[PDB]
Amino acid sequence: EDMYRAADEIEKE
Amino acid sequence: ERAFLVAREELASALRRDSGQAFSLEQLRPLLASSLPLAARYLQLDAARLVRCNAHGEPRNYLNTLSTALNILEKYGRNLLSPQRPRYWRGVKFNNPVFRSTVDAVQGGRDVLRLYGYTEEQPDGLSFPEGQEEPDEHQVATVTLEVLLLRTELSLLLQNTHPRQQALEQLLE
Ligand SMILES: [Cl-]
Repeated sequence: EDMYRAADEIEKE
Repeated sequence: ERAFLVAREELASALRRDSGQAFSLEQLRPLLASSLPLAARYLQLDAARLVRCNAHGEPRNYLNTLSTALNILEKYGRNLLSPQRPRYWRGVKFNNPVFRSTVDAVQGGRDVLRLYGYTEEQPDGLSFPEGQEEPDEHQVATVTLEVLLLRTELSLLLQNTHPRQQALEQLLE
């Protein structure tokens, strides 16, 4: 999983 | 038996050579079986503060909390060393699910990221300075080595199989 972006920015995708 | 600094240079160079390399206890042993105090064996990673400033509850609990954070911090280091770095590698958000649940649970966790090169601080996270094209490979490899070494020591301490178990337990509050 992504370890860099914020949770919301990951939730946008 | 290899000297401390002999083994250290060897391991750090190997990790820089291959970012996905696994290290055995036999290779790591000269680094952790040394009679030198904890504060002297670690030259980049602030292992002393990590152990001391996270002593909450019983060692069975907080050593595992620290180990969990160190496992992720190691991944952060290997990512920077990999021949193909992952996307968004230049910055780590505080609200990142992985970081928030593992690394940010320990005091000093963010300082490790700073050692990797994430030195610029914004209220939403840490990131490399603008204008710095690449990570300091020698520095990242050294810090990554110390992170996995510390996690190894905590594992041995939890198993009561550390060669310097008796001495290191005195650091446990
Ligand atoms: Cl390893």
